[PDB]
Amino acid sequence: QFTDGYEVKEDIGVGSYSVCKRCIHKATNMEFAVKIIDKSKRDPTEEIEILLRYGQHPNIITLKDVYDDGKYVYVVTELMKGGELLDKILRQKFFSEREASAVLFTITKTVEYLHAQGVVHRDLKPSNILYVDESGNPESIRICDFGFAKQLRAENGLLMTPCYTANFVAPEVLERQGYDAACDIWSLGVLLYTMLTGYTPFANGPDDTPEEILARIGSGKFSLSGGYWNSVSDTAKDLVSKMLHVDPHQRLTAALVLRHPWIVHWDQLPQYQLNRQDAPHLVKGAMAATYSALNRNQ
Ligand code: NA
Repeated sequence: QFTDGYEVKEDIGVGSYSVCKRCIHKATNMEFAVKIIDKSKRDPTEEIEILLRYGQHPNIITLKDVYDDGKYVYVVTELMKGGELLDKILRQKFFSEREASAVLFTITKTVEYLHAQGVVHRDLKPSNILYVDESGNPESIRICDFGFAKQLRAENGLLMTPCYTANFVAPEVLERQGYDAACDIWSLGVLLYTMLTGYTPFANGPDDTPEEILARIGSGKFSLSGGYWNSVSDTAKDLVSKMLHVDPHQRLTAALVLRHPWIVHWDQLPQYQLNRQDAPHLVKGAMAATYSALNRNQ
């Protein structure tokens, strides 16, 4: 009985595992998104649990309804109408470090909360951070698509947070949770770098080979000086270097990013425009190439 309350409209996004469509609440004429998941192909219980427990967060996509007809699950959420966050920011010619810091603060505050509750996102690419409307304010930011996110839990299925470790979680579930959390922050590093300069740290466009992108990621070195960098803060370059650190053990935590002086002293940052490349569509293909390179063993 999804269709008794909602009218289905057009596809927002399709793949081999789930389909996303716009829908209308028949009673109110309010627009929503529905993610329809094939239960035979994939088990959405973890995703739905995560959105129920944590989607009241102001910057996590909010769940509005769930239906299951045995075969499909239908996950109804608020419809993002402001587009992808990085794409809109790359198309604003007068964007400033002060605005970029407010944006990273709002997103990293949300990830700090999720990590502190034992959730890792595991797919935190720019294309999953959207604006819900066009107000342009950090309040309208939403982290989306929790379809690869995992709740930390014990061998006997008990939910755990990383503060209470007095119940047996296997060390290989624990170690992989520390890797997965550090990859959440590395992705916010890839987001910051691109917002500050208008290009991606490890890929120049969609036709970069996966091997040369992974070779750059393994080098643990990237430019933080040059045309688009020369006028940017040292404190911003520091943050970026420490978010993109090649060893996850030395990479910053969300907690440590929020204590960084580039986030803490936002009022000491430039309000004038950054100096950036203007190629948002090329960055979309470079971003897709990068995550394609990393996820090839998925
Ligand atoms: Na929310």
